[PDB]
Amino acid sequence: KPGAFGDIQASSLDATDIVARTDIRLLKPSVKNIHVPYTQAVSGYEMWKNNSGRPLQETAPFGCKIEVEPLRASNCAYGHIPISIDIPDAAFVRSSE
Amino acid sequence: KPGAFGDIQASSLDATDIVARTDIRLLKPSVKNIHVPYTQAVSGYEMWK
Amino acid sequence: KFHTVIPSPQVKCCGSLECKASSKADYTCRVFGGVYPFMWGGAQCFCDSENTQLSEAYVEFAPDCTIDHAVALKVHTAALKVGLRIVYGNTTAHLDT
Amino acid sequence: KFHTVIPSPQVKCCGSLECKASSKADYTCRVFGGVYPFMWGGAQCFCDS
Amino acid sequence: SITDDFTLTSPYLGFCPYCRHSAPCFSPIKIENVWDESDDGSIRIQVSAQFGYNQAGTADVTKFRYMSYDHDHDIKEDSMEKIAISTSGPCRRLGHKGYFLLAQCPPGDSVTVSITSGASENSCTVEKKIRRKFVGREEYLFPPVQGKLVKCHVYDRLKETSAGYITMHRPGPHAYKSYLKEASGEVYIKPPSGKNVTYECKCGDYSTGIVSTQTKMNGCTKARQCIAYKLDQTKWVFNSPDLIRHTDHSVQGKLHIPFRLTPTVCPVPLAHTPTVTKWFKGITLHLTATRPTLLTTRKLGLRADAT
Amino acid sequence: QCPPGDSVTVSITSGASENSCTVEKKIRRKFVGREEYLFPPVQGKLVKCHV
Amino acid sequence: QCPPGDSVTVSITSGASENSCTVEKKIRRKFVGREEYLFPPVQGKLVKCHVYDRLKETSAGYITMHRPGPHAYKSYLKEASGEVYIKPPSGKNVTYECKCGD
Amino acid sequence: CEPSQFQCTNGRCITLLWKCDGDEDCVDGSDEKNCVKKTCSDFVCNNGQCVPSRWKCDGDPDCEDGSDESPEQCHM
Ligand SMILES: *[C@@H]1O[C@H](CO)[C@@H](O)[C@H](O)[C@H]1NC(C)=O
Ligand SMILES: *[C@@H]1O[C@H](CO)[C@@H](O)[C@H](O)[C@H]1NC(C)=O
Ligand SMILES: *[C@@H]1O[C@H](CO)[C@@H](O)[C@H](O)[C@H]1NC(C)=O
Ligand SMILES: *[C@@H]1O[C@H](CO)[C@@H](O)[C@H](O)[C@H]1NC(C)=O
Ligand SMILES: [Ca+2]
Ligand SMILES: [Ca+2]
Repeated sequence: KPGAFGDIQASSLDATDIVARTDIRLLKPSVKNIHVPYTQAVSGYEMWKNNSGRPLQETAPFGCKIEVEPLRASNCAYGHIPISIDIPDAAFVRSSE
Repeated sequence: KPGAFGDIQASSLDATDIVARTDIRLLKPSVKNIHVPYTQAVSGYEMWK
Repeated sequence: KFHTVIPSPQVKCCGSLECKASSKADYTCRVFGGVYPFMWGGAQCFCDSENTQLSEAYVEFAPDCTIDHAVALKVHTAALKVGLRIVYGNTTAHLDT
Repeated sequence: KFHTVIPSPQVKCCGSLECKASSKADYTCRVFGGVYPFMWGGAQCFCDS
Repeated sequence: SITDDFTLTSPYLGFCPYCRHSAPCFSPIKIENVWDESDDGSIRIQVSAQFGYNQAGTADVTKFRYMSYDHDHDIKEDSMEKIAISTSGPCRRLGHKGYFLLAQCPPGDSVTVSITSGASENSCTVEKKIRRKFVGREEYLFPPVQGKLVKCHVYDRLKETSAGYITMHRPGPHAYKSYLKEASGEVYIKPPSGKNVTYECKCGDYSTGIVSTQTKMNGCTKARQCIAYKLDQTKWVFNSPDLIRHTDHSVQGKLHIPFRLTPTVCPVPLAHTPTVTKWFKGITLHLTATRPTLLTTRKLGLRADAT
Repeated sequence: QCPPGDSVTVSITSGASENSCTVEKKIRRKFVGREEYLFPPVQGKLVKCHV
Repeated sequence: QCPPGDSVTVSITSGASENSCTVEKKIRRKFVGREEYLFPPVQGKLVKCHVYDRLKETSAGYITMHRPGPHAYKSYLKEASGEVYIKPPSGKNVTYECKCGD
Repeated sequence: CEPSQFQCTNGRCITLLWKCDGDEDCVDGSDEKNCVKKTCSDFVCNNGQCVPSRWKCDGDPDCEDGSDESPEQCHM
């Protein structure tokens, strides 16, 4: 959708299969010089950057530190973990000692 | 109090008994060059003005 | 952000220059029939009135999108991993589970 | 307004440089033990850390 | 599949809307694009003139080549010190290479490149919103001596790096008017001193040819009715919208876009530590700040009231 | 032809005189028609204006 | 005498130095009285205001001047294959301090 | 340590701005190791070594090749 986030899309940055639906209109030239008069919608990436709000690094509940590239939320607590431990028998001592 | 009017006080302008509680924090120098990293509250005279 | 590159326009004077489709992102191609283009050097070719100009406009990635780019992701159910410091007796165990 | 003058820093290398109290207006003194200053001319003293 | 020989590559004349005389003209220097996505404020400007290369194409630093205004057109050669860059005040120049330059600029509303104190004396200005951008969560006019040293991306001042490529095509006809002469009721064409020209001409019928002297053509009167342009111009020219495309628009070459946006480490200010005071169910932060500084609070529970 | 500003100065650079004169005049960026522009475009509508 | 701006720069231009120094300082346009003006009028009320005296003979305080400390140039040292040497420039005397072993 | 830091052989992590900055910050000089060739206000020895300009014709051998006291460059 032109003027919104996702004007231009591709599977990767080096991909040759790139799609875009900006509102390009080619106007009729009316000057002496050779000229390509075109009008276009504003980039929706820039518009989303202007109106991004706040990231999840400042909004995520329970104090979840959001970290990026192996994307995860670190060091936050919202519940309880059942842990079953198999203590080795060498750790225990008899009641006599 | 720091930041408010009356940060620095003296009996006269030429007096040597000058008392102030401007909130100075001296940070640790973490750069190559010789430096005194300091941070401070604003002048209460300017804030009052 | 996109580059919206405008190719060098093609003129055919006393001729017709209809254009085929292309796989470029947002390929806008339009044909104009009454052009008399100029450069530094005067008129561009011979034919007075019945001319044609091929205005072309497609969209490519900006040069600085290697860094300044956004990745859109669909996430799903999220697995959780805990590092545990558990001590028992005089023995200390660090383990990621 | 206060002037908040910072004096020239004193460095002592392979030594300790604790500081005494002063009667100056809002005298803040702090000791740093891991420095290695650099003027125009390279390192300013011999002791490594 | 990218070459940087630049012998096979030439500058060109461009059309930018605001010349030195405040009207759109043709100029040897013409800004096609301005890239301003560097955290240190350095911008990259694409100009129709080539920088760092002499007339022959050999890489000669502090010397730039450009198309001339004369109708027997050639590629003239001039000093780099005459190139001035300004947004609102003068811009410090940091790098130059063919078609591209990197300069540090103050904030402003338009970017212009000029050839000052020369025989050309031309300027070209484009509308580009340059704003004083900053790194981190605290504004600063200049980076501090000591700060946090966070990651930020800046344009590399070395011209060896690349940030993509521009496609380069063979140039089309130019059709100079001075290669025509309309005397009495007949039309003549006069090529320059030695150079061959190609005419295509529709006095009554479309007839084309290659000549090197003053020749009659049919019996048509007006000089409007046909042209003459020099051939053997196999120097690759950028696909700017101010040039007529050749019959073959295959990409003849690719050339690097220099000054790659690389990640470095740059310092950002550390603000004054707020003097917090505490009551039964809350805290007041005093928050002394000179420049604007971002304060972000959130609760560590289910409902994170992020402010 | 001048950029927008809040004063107008005429000066004699160098020479024996070497004097300047500045007056207060609110010079604002004017635009013809009903859409804002810093510079006139290459191709527009070509409307009437007085210069 | 300076126009309003965000920073102050002192520079040496067109010389062997060719060096500038800029410090962030918010210079406002200061006006006296109850009207704002870019320039003082030819005629007004002629009220009292405090200006910097142009003559350098006047004084508005004092700065303290101390003896300079060591500066420790690294060009006084030469690093050989396995040892070091200390050489002064011309015939001047240099104080060296080394605590590599003692 | 961090990707924004350079680790030397002494286990001390310095900032990346201190890498190839012309001054030795690590005890083994690993921050000045490799890097690129530095243009040399300074005298250039025949093997590529750079020495201060006051070291030229000082009467003492400073280059590895001894180019500072050579009669071809230093004229009596
Ligand atoms: C950017 O966002 C602000 C809101 O803080 C808005 O006022 C402004 O118009 C936006 N700018 C653009 C260019 O959209
Ligand atoms: C742990 O050490 C303490 C003293 O070091 C000792 O008294 C105790 O018996 C030890 N416990 C075990 C389980 O070995
Ligand atoms: C082009 O000019 C050259 C001059 O070197 C001449 O020899 C040649 O015949 C010309 N070409 C044609 C097709 O006439
Ligand atoms: C200082 O230098 C002079 C001149 O080279 C020399 O005679 C003298 O011994 C040196 N030392 C002192 C302590 O003056
Ligand atoms: Ca270093
Ligand atoms: Ca020597």
